[PDB]
Amino acid sequence: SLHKMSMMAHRVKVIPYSTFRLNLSVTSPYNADFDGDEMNLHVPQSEETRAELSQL
Amino acid sequence: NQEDSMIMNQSSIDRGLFRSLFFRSYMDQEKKYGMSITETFEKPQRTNT
Amino acid sequence: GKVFIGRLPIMLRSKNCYLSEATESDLYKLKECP
Amino acid sequence: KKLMAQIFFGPTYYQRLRHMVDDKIHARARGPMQVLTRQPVEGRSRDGG
Amino acid sequence: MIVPVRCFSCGKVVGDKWESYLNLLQEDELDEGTALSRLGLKRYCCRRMILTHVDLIEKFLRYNP
Amino acid sequence: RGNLMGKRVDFSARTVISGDPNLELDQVGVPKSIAKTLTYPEVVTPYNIDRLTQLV
Amino acid sequence: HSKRDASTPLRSTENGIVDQVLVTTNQDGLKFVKVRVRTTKIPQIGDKF
Amino acid sequence: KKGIAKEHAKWGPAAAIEFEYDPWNKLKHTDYWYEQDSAKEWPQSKNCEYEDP
Amino acid sequence: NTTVLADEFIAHRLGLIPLQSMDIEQLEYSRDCFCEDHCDKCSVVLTLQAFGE
Amino acid sequence: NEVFSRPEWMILTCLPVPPPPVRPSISFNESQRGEDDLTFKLADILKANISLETLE
Amino acid sequence: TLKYICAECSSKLSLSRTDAVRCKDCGHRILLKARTKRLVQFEAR
Amino acid sequence: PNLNIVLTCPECKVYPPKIVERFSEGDVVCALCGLVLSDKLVDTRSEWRTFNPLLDGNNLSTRIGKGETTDMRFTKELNKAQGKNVMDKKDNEVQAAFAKITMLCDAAELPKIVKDCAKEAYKLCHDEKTLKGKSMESIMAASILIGCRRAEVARTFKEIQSLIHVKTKEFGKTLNIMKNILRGKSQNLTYIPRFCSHLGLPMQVTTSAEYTAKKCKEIKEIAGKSPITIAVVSIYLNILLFQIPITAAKVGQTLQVTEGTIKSGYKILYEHRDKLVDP
Ligand SMILES: [Mg+2]
Ligand SMILES: [Zn+2]
Ligand SMILES: [Zn+2]
Ligand SMILES: [Zn+2]
Repeated sequence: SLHKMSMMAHRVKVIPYSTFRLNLSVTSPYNADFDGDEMNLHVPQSEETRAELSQL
Repeated sequence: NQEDSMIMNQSSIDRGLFRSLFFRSYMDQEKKYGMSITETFEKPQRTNT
Repeated sequence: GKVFIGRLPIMLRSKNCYLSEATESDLYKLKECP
Repeated sequence: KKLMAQIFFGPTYYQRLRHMVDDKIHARARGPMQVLTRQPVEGRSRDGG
Repeated sequence: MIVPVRCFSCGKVVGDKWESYLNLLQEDELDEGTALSRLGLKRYCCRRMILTHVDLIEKFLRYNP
Repeated sequence: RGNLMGKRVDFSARTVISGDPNLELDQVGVPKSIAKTLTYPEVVTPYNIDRLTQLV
Repeated sequence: HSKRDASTPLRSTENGIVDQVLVTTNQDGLKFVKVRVRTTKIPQIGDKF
Repeated sequence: KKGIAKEHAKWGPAAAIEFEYDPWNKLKHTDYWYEQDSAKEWPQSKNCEYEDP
Repeated sequence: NTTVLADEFIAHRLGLIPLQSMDIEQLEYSRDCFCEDHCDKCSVVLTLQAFGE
Repeated sequence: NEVFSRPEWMILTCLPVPPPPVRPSISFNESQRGEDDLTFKLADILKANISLETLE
Repeated sequence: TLKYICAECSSKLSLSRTDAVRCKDCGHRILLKARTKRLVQFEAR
Repeated sequence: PNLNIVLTCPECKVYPPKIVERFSEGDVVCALCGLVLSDKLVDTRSEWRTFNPLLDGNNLSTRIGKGETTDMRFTKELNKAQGKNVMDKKDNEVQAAFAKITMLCDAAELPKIVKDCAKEAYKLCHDEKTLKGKSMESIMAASILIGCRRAEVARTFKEIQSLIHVKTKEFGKTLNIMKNILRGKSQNLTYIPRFCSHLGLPMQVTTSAEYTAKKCKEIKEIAGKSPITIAVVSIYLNILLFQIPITAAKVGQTLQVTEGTIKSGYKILYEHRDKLVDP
């Protein structure tokens, strides 16, 4: 995570089995591939940090 | 199967392809201290413990 | 006359190991993968 | 329907590596905290953060 | 470590063939590419299974219980 | 460096990622098993009270 | 007035059958035990080949 | 018990099901990769004989 | 089971053993019988004894 | 700065002893209630002080 | 008491608490634990 | 002051309460209403995961030496400033006891548990009018025998006497008080096998003696004045039941026993040969 596009805010969609799935285009900013890379998720705990995510 | 994913075949998984066994082994041991306090292998109850 | 001085950890299958000369059918007896 | 391209196709030795996903999925909301510093502990095994 | 029942890709039952195959190989001195075709394993998906199986269970059975 | 400038946090998850050509650019697929764990404290208002009653 | 328990639980995410349990004494004649647990891992979505 | 393959490959009564149509490529449903000549490099199907060239 | 195979290993091979199921409509999906999980109206029971002699 | 730093304060005369939380003990298995280093060095200071008090 | 089995002598043992961890017929010091009797259920999936 | 904390659901209050610790959430909850009583639980294994007060008490210690970045005009004075307070502490006689007995039990080829009981058995008595010196051996000679037997390994007095020459008398008086020291603070079977191995015999000859010696003990035959001897005769009883050359003369020096006690002890055996028939 060495630039601001390595942390973007997404919208949850709850799915079965245990991987995070993301669209393919978003993959080049994160600089990820699917050979076992893991990515972290942070949930905002307030009504206002939510809007910080969705809007910035 | 992009970016190094792959599609595997669900039927072949059902028939055994790449199944494996896993064996995790736990050790435990009871210690003596001064022949005064000495751990013990027993099944406890919520009444004495 | 001869004196104990301590113990030498042994490498497996070395000249001084019980297995060094054991035979296959014997390795199974000892439960060692040939 | 026939695919319009033709597929390269035949067997190939594949090995199953050690990194199963179930040993890696990890979540936490409000678990325990370290003692000295009182932040969440580390490590999936102990419900870290 | 023993004789898969059905071929992975294919489903064809193959686990009733190991002894017949070993014996074909051993008493009649066929080669595998012919032993196999005689058991009816025509698709190379099924040929893979028998041709390439490794009968480790024999080595396990040596350990006296 | 290790405790003030950055630290470990609650309300997070980490797992392996996969691709999905069927999620929008901004969605992320979250395993149901994880969504059951992470959590978001919502405030009971007139506009959701029954719906929140259902969840409870 | 008696005892605080020190049992060893299975991992928070594992399961499967106890495979074998053996009981011996360490060098110092202290009883100790080794439990082995067996699981079957079937290939899954995030697994590495 | 009674079940179907769609639920586990064990309840499946069929092994490989062959399937093929139009063995000459008359419908042009596939385009053949080749280096010099397609007709040489792609072997005729068995069925290629039940339809006239 | 004191063989050299694990149970779920053996149990998995038993699942793939193809059983005669010509007259299978005369059975019922085990979630349609009202038995305490299985009865002759919805399932067949086999058994296997083997001993190395 | 004569309110916040006299030079004569670079020479320690009293010593401030941090409370336990700065140096907590690891109460482990009812007798391995191990002690933090800062407790030790403090003991070792306090001894080496206690001695020298006599030796005069 | 509960059944046990020597590791090598392979004889059912049935010792109790505060008995020696030791095999009859060979003072072998390793015992297995004489698998359970209740049935156990697997799926052939 | 009483400085004490107790938890109880102030909205059930019914009990000394029914609460559970949900560790993985860092909570304690009233098992009835599920009100969470207190949170931010602090870990309990990670603490010592990153890592002797029964002996070293409260006067602590720390090994002080020389680092990479120090010349010998500072290093050796750390060896010359550490030496000023070794007599306010009797602890030299505390640690040098342990170090000595550690040097002993370890050189004696003993289980590291006995080492502790002797590291205890010193520390518990550690000064008494009964002790009042008494050569400072006999304790480290008995606190070991204590620490040995108290750790369920019994060794003969001669055996320790081999380790430490205690005049065999300073031992005895020191033992009696010592045992009673703990009684106020509050088993010859062990000899059969250690002997067989000393003769390098298979298990059955040793296996049998446990029956024979117990059976020879169980009915009659007080027999022996320090039953050490009448242990060995069971081997001699049973070795002759087998046919393995351990001729009496070889027995003696190997186990450092009188030969006379053997044959006369074997008198009560060449006549009692009736009831030891297991097979
Ligand atoms: Mg990668
Ligand atoms: Zn096939
Ligand atoms: Zn039924
Ligand atoms: Zn309550």
